Amino acid sequence: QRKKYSVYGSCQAPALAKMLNSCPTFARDWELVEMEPCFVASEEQIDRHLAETIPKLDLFLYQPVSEGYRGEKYSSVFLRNSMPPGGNALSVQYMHWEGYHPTVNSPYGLPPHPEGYVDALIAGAVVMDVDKETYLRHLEEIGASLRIDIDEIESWCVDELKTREVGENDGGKQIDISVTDFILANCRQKRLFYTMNHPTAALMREIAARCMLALGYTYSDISFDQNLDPLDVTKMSLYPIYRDCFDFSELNRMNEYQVLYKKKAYEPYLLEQFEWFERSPKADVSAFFDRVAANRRWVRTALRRAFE
Ligand SMILES: CC(C)(COP(=O)(O)OP(=O)(O)OC[C@H]1O[C@@H](n2cnc3c(N)ncnc32)[C@H](O)[C@@H]1OP(=O)(O)O)[C@@H](O)C(=O)NCCC(=O)NCCS
Ligand SMILES: [Br-]
Ligand SMILES: [Br-]
Ligand SMILES: [Br-]
Ligand SMILES: [Br-]
Ligand SMILES: [Br-]
Ligand SMILES: [Br-]
Ligand SMILES: [Br-]
Ligand SMILES: [Br-]
Ligand SMILES: [Br-]
Ligand SMILES: [Br-]
Ligand SMILES: [Br-]
Ligand SMILES: [Br-]
Ligand SMILES: [Br-]
Ligand SMILES: [Br-]
Ligand SMILES: [Br-]
Ligand SMILES: [Br-]
Ligand SMILES: [Br-]
Ligand SMILES: [Br-]
Ligand SMILES: [Br-]
Ligand SMILES: [Br-]
Ligand SMILES: [Br-]
Repeated sequence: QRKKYSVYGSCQAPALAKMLNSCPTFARDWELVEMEPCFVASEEQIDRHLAETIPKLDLFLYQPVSEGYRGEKYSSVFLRNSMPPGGNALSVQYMHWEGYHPTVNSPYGLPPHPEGYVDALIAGAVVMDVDKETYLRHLEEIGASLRIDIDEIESWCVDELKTREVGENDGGKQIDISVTDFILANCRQKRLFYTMNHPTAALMREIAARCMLALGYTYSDISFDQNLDPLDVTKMSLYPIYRDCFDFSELNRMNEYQVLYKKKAYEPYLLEQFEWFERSPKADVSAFFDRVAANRRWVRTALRRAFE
Protein backbone atom coordinates (compact mmCIF):
# COMPACT_ATOMS: atom_id res chain seq x y z
CA GLN A 1 0.00 0.00 0.00
CA ARG A 2 1.34 3.41 -1.07
CA LYS A 3 1.21 6.15 1.54
CA LYS A 4 -1.28 8.96 0.97
CA TYR A 5 -0.48 12.64 0.47
CA SER A 6 -2.25 15.79 -0.64
CA VAL A 7 -0.86 19.14 -1.81
CA TYR A 8 -2.93 22.19 -0.79
CA GLY A 9 -2.33 25.86 -1.59
CA SER A 10 -2.22 28.18 -4.61
CA CYS A 11 -2.14 27.18 -8.29
CA GLN A 12 1.42 26.11 -7.46
CA ALA A 13 0.13 23.23 -5.27
CA PRO A 14 -1.40 21.02 -8.03
CA ALA A 15 1.66 21.79 -10.13
CA LEU A 16 3.99 20.54 -7.40
CA ALA A 17 1.93 17.35 -7.18
CA LYS A 18 2.28 16.81 -10.95
CA MET A 19 6.00 17.28 -10.66
CA LEU A 20 6.41 14.91 -7.66
CA ASN A 21 4.31 12.24 -9.38
CA SER A 22 6.69 12.33 -12.38
CA CYS A 23 9.53 10.95 -10.24
CA PRO A 24 9.42 7.08 -10.43
CA THR A 25 10.71 6.59 -6.86
CA PHE A 26 8.25 9.02 -5.45
CA ALA A 27 5.29 7.53 -7.45
CA ARG A 28 6.24 4.03 -6.18
CA ASP A 29 5.81 5.24 -2.58
CA TRP A 30 3.01 7.77 -2.70
CA GLU A 31 -0.59 8.10 -3.86
CA LEU A 32 -1.99 11.60 -4.35
CA VAL A 33 -5.41 12.36 -2.95
CA GLU A 34 -6.20 15.61 -4.81
CA MET A 35 -7.28 18.74 -2.96
CA GLU A 36 -8.70 21.77 -4.76
CA PRO A 37 -6.51 24.87 -4.45
CA CYS A 38 -7.46 27.54 -1.88
CA PHE A 39 -8.89 29.81 -4.61
CA VAL A 40 -11.12 27.07 -6.13
CA ALA A 41 -12.35 24.92 -3.21
CA SER A 42 -16.02 25.19 -2.29
CA GLU A 43 -17.34 25.09 1.29
CA GLU A 44 -18.65 21.60 0.53
CA GLN A 45 -15.25 20.53 -0.79
CA ILE A 46 -13.21 21.98 2.09
CA ASP A 47 -15.55 20.51 4.73
CA ARG A 48 -15.32 17.07 3.09
CA HIS A 49 -11.50 17.24 2.96
CA LEU A 50 -11.23 17.99 6.67
CA ALA A 51 -13.47 14.99 7.42
CA GLU A 52 -12.45 12.49 4.68
CA THR A 53 -9.09 13.40 3.14
CA ILE A 54 -6.87 14.90 5.78
CA PRO A 55 -7.37 12.27 8.57
CA LYS A 56 -6.30 9.62 6.02
CA LEU A 57 -3.01 11.30 5.04
CA ASP A 58 0.55 10.30 5.75
CA LEU A 59 1.77 13.60 4.25
CA PHE A 60 0.10 17.04 3.98
CA LEU A 61 2.26 19.27 1.67
CA TYR A 62 0.83 22.74 1.84
CA GLN A 63 1.49 26.41 1.18
CA PRO A 64 0.55 28.87 3.96
CA VAL A 65 -3.06 30.07 3.72
CA SER A 66 -4.04 32.67 6.31
CA GLU A 67 -7.31 32.66 8.29
CA GLY A 68 -7.92 36.10 6.76
CA TYR A 69 -7.90 34.83 3.17
CA ARG A 70 -11.28 33.01 3.11
CA GLY A 71 -11.84 32.13 6.80
CA GLU A 72 -10.63 29.47 9.24
CA LYS A 73 -12.09 26.61 7.16
CA TYR A 74 -9.60 27.15 4.34
CA SER A 75 -6.56 28.04 6.45
CA SER A 76 -3.45 25.91 6.50
CA VAL A 77 -3.27 25.94 10.33
CA PHE A 78 -6.86 24.65 10.62
CA LEU A 79 -6.41 21.97 7.98
CA ARG A 80 -3.05 20.62 9.21
CA ASN A 81 -4.54 20.49 12.75
CA SER A 82 -6.76 17.60 11.55
CA MET A 83 -3.83 15.41 10.44
CA PRO A 84 -3.64 11.99 12.13
CA PRO A 85 -1.08 11.31 14.96
CA GLY A 86 1.70 9.75 12.87
CA GLY A 87 1.21 12.18 9.97
CA ASN A 88 3.65 14.78 8.67
CA ALA A 89 2.66 18.31 7.56
CA LEU A 90 5.34 20.16 5.55
CA SER A 91 4.92 23.76 4.52
CA VAL A 92 6.18 24.88 1.12
CA GLN A 93 6.91 28.50 0.23
CA TYR A 94 4.42 30.50 -1.90
CA MET A 95 6.56 31.55 -4.85
CA HIS A 96 6.26 35.19 -5.90
CA TRP A 97 9.01 37.04 -7.73
CA GLU A 98 8.70 40.31 -9.67
CA GLY A 99 12.36 40.57 -10.58
CA TYR A 100 11.98 39.67 -14.23
CA HIS A 101 8.89 41.82 -14.94
CA PRO A 102 8.95 44.64 -12.43
CA THR A 103 6.24 46.61 -14.28
CA VAL A 104 3.67 43.73 -14.16
CA ASN A 105 0.97 43.14 -11.58
CA SER A 106 -2.65 41.96 -11.23
CA PRO A 107 -5.46 44.53 -11.76
CA TYR A 108 -6.96 44.62 -8.23
CA GLY A 109 -9.60 47.38 -8.00
CA LEU A 110 -10.20 47.39 -11.76
CA PRO A 111 -12.30 45.07 -13.94
CA PRO A 112 -11.06 41.49 -14.09
CA HIS A 113 -8.53 41.07 -16.90
CA PRO A 114 -9.05 37.91 -18.94
CA GLU A 115 -5.29 37.30 -18.94
CA GLY A 116 -4.77 38.01 -15.21
CA TYR A 117 -1.83 40.40 -15.61
CA VAL A 118 -1.46 44.02 -16.54
CA ASP A 119 1.41 46.41 -17.01
CA ALA A 120 1.26 48.83 -14.09
CA LEU A 121 3.77 51.17 -15.64
CA ILE A 122 1.33 51.59 -18.54
CA ALA A 123 -1.35 52.43 -15.93
CA GLY A 124 0.96 55.23 -14.62
CA ALA A 125 1.58 56.42 -18.17
CA VAL A 126 -2.16 56.53 -18.92
CA VAL A 127 -2.70 58.66 -15.76
CA MET A 128 0.05 61.05 -17.00
CA ASP A 129 -1.59 61.32 -20.47
CA VAL A 130 1.48 59.66 -22.12
CA ASP A 131 0.14 58.27 -25.38
CA LYS A 132 0.83 54.70 -26.49
CA GLU A 133 3.16 55.78 -29.34
CA THR A 134 5.38 57.80 -26.94
CA TYR A 135 5.47 54.87 -24.53
CA LEU A 136 6.62 52.49 -27.28
CA ARG A 137 9.40 54.94 -28.23
CA HIS A 138 10.61 55.00 -24.63
CA LEU A 139 10.82 51.23 -23.92
CA GLU A 140 14.61 51.42 -23.81
CA GLU A 141 14.65 54.37 -21.40
CA ILE A 142 12.22 52.54 -19.12
CA GLY A 143 14.44 49.39 -19.35
CA ALA A 144 17.52 51.50 -18.63
CA SER A 145 15.93 52.89 -15.49
CA LEU A 146 14.98 49.40 -14.35
CA ARG A 147 18.52 48.15 -15.07
CA ILE A 148 20.00 50.88 -12.84
CA ASP A 149 17.59 49.68 -10.18
CA ILE A 150 18.03 45.89 -10.64
CA ASP A 151 19.74 45.27 -7.28
CA GLU A 152 17.13 47.28 -5.40
CA ILE A 153 14.40 45.29 -7.16
CA GLU A 154 16.04 41.96 -6.35
CA SER A 155 16.71 42.98 -2.76
CA TRP A 156 13.06 43.81 -2.28
CA CYS A 157 11.93 40.56 -3.94
CA VAL A 158 14.19 38.60 -1.56
CA ASP A 159 13.00 40.58 1.52
CA GLU A 160 9.32 39.91 0.63
CA LEU A 161 10.04 36.18 0.49
CA LYS A 162 12.15 36.14 3.70
CA THR A 163 9.44 37.95 5.67
CA ARG A 164 6.84 35.43 4.60
CA GLU A 165 9.24 32.56 5.54
CA VAL A 166 8.50 33.47 9.18
CA GLY A 167 5.01 32.10 8.46
CA GLU A 168 2.43 34.63 9.67
CA ASN A 169 0.11 33.11 7.04
CA ASP A 170 0.54 29.73 8.77
CA GLY A 171 0.02 30.67 12.43
CA GLY A 172 3.66 31.70 12.95
CA LYS A 173 5.23 28.39 11.87
CA GLN A 174 8.46 28.90 9.92
CA ILE A 175 8.17 27.61 6.34
CA ASP A 176 9.69 24.14 5.98
CA ILE A 177 10.71 24.14 2.33
CA SER A 178 11.91 27.33 0.63
CA VAL A 179 13.94 28.38 -2.36
CA THR A 180 14.64 32.06 -1.75
CA ASP A 181 18.40 31.78 -1.83
CA PHE A 182 18.27 29.49 -4.92
CA ILE A 183 16.18 32.10 -6.76
CA LEU A 184 18.57 34.95 -5.91
CA ALA A 185 21.60 32.85 -6.92
CA ASN A 186 20.21 31.57 -10.18
CA CYS A 187 17.67 34.16 -11.43
CA ARG A 188 20.07 35.94 -13.84
CA GLN A 189 21.36 32.71 -15.42
CA LYS A 190 18.10 30.76 -15.71
CA ARG A 191 14.50 31.82 -16.27
CA LEU A 192 12.82 30.85 -13.02
CA PHE A 193 9.40 32.59 -13.47
CA TYR A 194 7.09 33.13 -16.42
CA THR A 195 4.99 35.57 -14.39
CA MET A 196 5.44 36.85 -10.82
CA ASN A 197 3.50 33.87 -9.44
CA HIS A 198 4.09 31.17 -12.12
CA PRO A 199 7.43 29.37 -11.66
CA THR A 200 8.98 27.72 -14.70
CA ALA A 201 9.74 23.99 -14.88
CA ALA A 202 13.31 24.66 -13.69
CA LEU A 203 12.06 26.20 -10.43
CA MET A 204 9.34 23.59 -9.99
CA ARG A 205 11.90 20.81 -10.31
CA GLU A 206 14.03 22.48 -7.63
CA ILE A 207 11.15 22.89 -5.14
CA ALA A 208 9.98 19.29 -5.83
CA ALA A 209 13.58 18.00 -5.17
CA ARG A 210 13.66 19.91 -1.89
CA CYS A 211 10.38 18.28 -0.89
CA MET A 212 11.89 14.84 -1.63
CA LEU A 213 15.02 15.81 0.36
CA ALA A 214 12.80 16.86 3.28
CA LEU A 215 11.11 13.42 3.18
CA GLY A 216 14.49 11.68 3.49
CA TYR A 217 15.04 10.55 -0.05
CA THR A 218 18.61 10.05 -1.20
CA TYR A 219 19.95 12.35 -3.96
CA SER A 220 20.17 9.30 -6.31
CA ASP A 221 16.36 8.74 -6.18
CA ILE A 222 15.45 12.29 -7.30
CA SER A 223 14.52 12.92 -10.97
CA PHE A 224 11.54 14.39 -12.78
CA ASP A 225 9.95 14.45 -16.20
CA GLN A 226 11.84 17.29 -17.97
CA ASN A 227 8.98 17.79 -20.43
CA LEU A 228 6.56 18.94 -17.70
CA ASP A 229 6.03 22.71 -17.39
CA PRO A 230 2.81 23.08 -15.39
CA LEU A 231 2.48 26.84 -15.05
CA ASP A 232 3.37 27.83 -18.60
CA VAL A 233 -0.01 29.36 -19.72
CA THR A 234 1.20 32.97 -19.75
CA LYS A 235 4.76 34.23 -20.34
CA MET A 236 5.62 37.87 -19.74
CA SER A 237 8.32 39.50 -21.82
CA LEU A 238 11.28 41.36 -20.24
CA TYR A 239 11.74 44.98 -21.25
CA PRO A 240 14.60 46.05 -23.55
CA ILE A 241 17.95 46.79 -21.86
CA TYR A 242 16.79 45.27 -18.57
CA ARG A 243 16.57 41.90 -20.36
CA ASP A 244 20.27 42.04 -21.20
CA CYS A 245 21.09 41.49 -17.45
CA PHE A 246 19.85 37.92 -18.01
CA ASP A 247 21.80 35.13 -19.75
CA PHE A 248 18.79 33.68 -21.58
CA SER A 249 17.94 36.92 -23.45
CA GLU A 250 18.00 37.14 -27.28
CA LEU A 251 19.05 39.71 -29.87
CA ASN A 252 15.60 41.11 -30.75
CA ARG A 253 14.05 44.25 -29.27
CA MET A 254 11.59 42.54 -26.95
CA ASN A 255 10.22 39.02 -27.06
CA GLU A 256 6.64 38.23 -27.99
CA TYR A 257 4.27 37.78 -25.06
CA GLN A 258 2.37 34.54 -24.50
CA VAL A 259 -1.08 35.00 -23.03
CA LEU A 260 -3.46 32.07 -22.54
CA TYR A 261 -1.12 29.99 -24.74
CA LYS A 262 -1.39 32.47 -27.63
CA LYS A 263 1.54 34.58 -28.87
CA LYS A 264 1.26 38.33 -29.34
CA ALA A 265 4.05 40.62 -30.48
CA TYR A 266 5.19 43.23 -28.00
CA GLU A 267 3.78 46.26 -29.86
CA PRO A 268 0.17 45.04 -30.28
CA TYR A 269 0.31 43.59 -26.75
CA LEU A 270 1.30 46.90 -25.14
CA LEU A 271 -1.19 48.81 -27.36
CA GLU A 272 -3.95 46.52 -26.03
CA GLN A 273 -2.83 47.28 -22.46
CA PHE A 274 -3.17 51.00 -23.14
CA GLU A 275 -6.62 50.48 -24.63
CA TRP A 276 -7.72 48.32 -21.69
CA PHE A 277 -6.68 50.95 -19.11
CA GLU A 278 -8.34 53.68 -21.18
CA ARG A 279 -11.65 51.80 -20.74
CA SER A 280 -11.66 52.49 -16.97
CA PRO A 281 -12.10 55.80 -15.22
CA LYS A 282 -8.77 57.62 -14.97
CA ALA A 283 -9.25 58.15 -11.21
CA ASP A 284 -9.54 54.36 -10.73
CA VAL A 285 -6.47 53.71 -12.91
CA SER A 286 -4.64 56.25 -10.76
CA ALA A 287 -5.67 54.59 -7.51
CA PHE A 288 -4.43 51.27 -8.95
CA PHE A 289 -1.05 52.74 -9.99
CA ASP A 290 -0.64 54.40 -6.54
CA ARG A 291 -1.32 51.04 -4.79
CA VAL A 292 1.30 49.23 -6.92
CA ALA A 293 3.84 52.01 -6.73
CA ALA A 294 3.65 52.56 -2.97
CA ASN A 295 6.16 49.82 -2.17
CA ARG A 296 7.91 49.70 -5.56
CA ARG A 297 9.77 52.97 -5.97
CA TRP A 298 11.51 51.79 -9.14
CA VAL A 299 8.16 51.95 -10.92
CA ARG A 300 7.57 55.63 -10.16
CA THR A 301 11.28 56.28 -10.85
CA ALA A 302 11.02 54.67 -14.30
CA LEU A 303 7.95 56.73 -15.15
CA ARG A 304 9.77 59.92 -14.04
CA ARG A 305 13.03 59.21 -15.84
CA ALA A 306 11.24 58.28 -19.07
CA PHE A 307 8.34 60.74 -19.28
CA GLU A 308 8.25 63.70 -16.85
C1 LIG B 1 -1.14 34.20 -1.85
C2 LIG B 1 -2.48 33.51 -1.61
C3 LIG B 1 -2.39 32.03 -1.97
C4 LIG B 1 -2.90 33.63 -0.15
O1 LIG B 1 -2.55 34.91 0.38
P1 LIG B 1 -2.56 35.18 1.98
O2 LIG B 1 -2.67 33.83 2.66
O3 LIG B 1 -3.64 36.20 2.30
O4 LIG B 1 -1.10 35.86 2.23
P2 LIG B 1 -0.02 36.29 1.08
O5 LIG B 1 1.10 37.06 1.74
O6 LIG B 1 0.36 35.07 0.28
O7 LIG B 1 -0.80 37.32 0.12
C5 LIG B 1 -0.88 38.72 0.42
C6 LIG B 1 -0.87 39.57 -0.86
O8 LIG B 1 0.47 39.92 -1.21
C7 LIG B 1 0.85 39.29 -2.44
N1 LIG B 1 2.15 38.60 -2.26
C8 LIG B 1 2.30 37.31 -1.90
N2 LIG B 1 3.62 36.99 -1.82
C9 LIG B 1 4.32 38.09 -2.13
C10 LIG B 1 5.75 38.45 -2.23
N3 LIG B 1 6.70 37.51 -1.98
N4 LIG B 1 6.06 39.72 -2.58
C11 LIG B 1 5.11 40.66 -2.82
N5 LIG B 1 3.79 40.40 -2.75
C12 LIG B 1 3.35 39.16 -2.41
C13 LIG B 1 -0.22 38.27 -2.75
O9 LIG B 1 -0.38 38.09 -4.17
C14 LIG B 1 -1.44 38.85 -2.07
O10 LIG B 1 -2.01 39.84 -2.92
P3 LIG B 1 -3.56 40.24 -2.83
O11 LIG B 1 -3.83 40.37 -1.35
O12 LIG B 1 -3.65 41.54 -3.59
O13 LIG B 1 -4.26 39.07 -3.49
C15 LIG B 1 -3.52 34.17 -2.50
O14 LIG B 1 -4.28 35.10 -1.72
C16 LIG B 1 -2.86 34.92 -3.63
O15 LIG B 1 -2.25 35.95 -3.40
N6 LIG B 1 -2.97 34.39 -4.85
C17 LIG B 1 -3.92 34.91 -5.83
C18 LIG B 1 -3.49 34.60 -7.26
C19 LIG B 1 -3.92 33.20 -7.66
O16 LIG B 1 -5.10 32.98 -7.90
N7 LIG B 1 -2.96 32.26 -7.73
C20 LIG B 1 -3.06 30.97 -7.06
C21 LIG B 1 -4.26 30.99 -6.11
S1 LIG B 1 -3.93 31.44 -4.39
BR1 LIG C 1 -3.65 18.01 -7.15
BR1 LIG D 1 -1.20 21.45 -12.53
BR1 LIG E 1 -1.23 14.97 -10.79
BR1 LIG F 1 -18.29 27.95 -1.72
BR1 LIG G 1 -3.04 32.21 10.00
BR1 LIG H 1 1.05 20.40 11.97
BR1 LIG I 1 -7.51 39.65 -12.96
BR1 LIG J 1 8.86 52.54 -31.30
BR1 LIG K 1 3.09 33.00 2.29
BR1 LIG L 1 16.03 29.58 1.10
BR1 LIG M 1 21.15 27.78 -3.45
BR1 LIG N 1 16.66 29.66 -19.11
BR1 LIG O 1 12.36 25.85 -17.34
BR1 LIG P 1 6.65 11.48 5.55
BR1 LIG Q 1 26.66 7.48 -6.18
BR1 LIG R 1 15.33 16.27 -12.63
BR1 LIG S 1 9.65 32.72 -22.04
BR1 LIG T 1 14.70 30.77 -21.29
BR1 LIG U 1 14.42 37.83 -22.42
BR1 LIG V 1 10.04 36.47 -29.78
BR1 LIG W 1 -15.01 52.15 -22.36
